[PDB]
Amino acid sequence: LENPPPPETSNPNKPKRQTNQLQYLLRVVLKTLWKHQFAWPFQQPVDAVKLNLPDYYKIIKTPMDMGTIKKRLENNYYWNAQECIQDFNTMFTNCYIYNKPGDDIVLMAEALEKLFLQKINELPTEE
Ligand SMILES: CCS(=O)(=O)Nc1cc(-c2cn(C)c3c(=O)[nH]ccc23)cc2c1ccn2C(C)(c1ccccn1)c1ccccn1
Repeated sequence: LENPPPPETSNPNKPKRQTNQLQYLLRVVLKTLWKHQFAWPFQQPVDAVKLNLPDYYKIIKTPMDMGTIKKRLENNYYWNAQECIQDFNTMFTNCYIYNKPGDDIVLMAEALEKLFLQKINELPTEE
């Protein structure tokens, strides 16, 4: 099985804006998670071909990863902060669907999710 193409990260047919919360999502939230020890498996799409995971995209139909999220932020793909937060939540939940509770990769995702929720509790004031 091939890998799927990565999620779209630019779309010139969508209106674009910078906002306090989107800037925070890139410069604080994504930045903090990216530098975490456990971030590395989540910095690019799951490369099922490389990892020999023939069953991954058989069940994960909304793949998401922080590299995609970073690119989306950098390309002003998101209008609302919730659209970005939803992508982080999808990334975590994919991990909790494919892998058994308590597995290494799940424990990595849970640590990142705890940190993510902490930083989301500090989102700046909306315009
Ligand atoms: C940067 C993304 S990548 O695809 O190129 N590299 C890796 C990704 C992933 C990966 C990411 N996600 C979200 C999952 C998941 O949900 N289940 C299983 C594997 C993975 C794991 C990668 C690796 C590399 C080694 N590995 C490991 C060593 C791995 C896992 C499975 C098969 C082969 N190698 C790995 C790393 C951490 C914890 C456990 N295993």
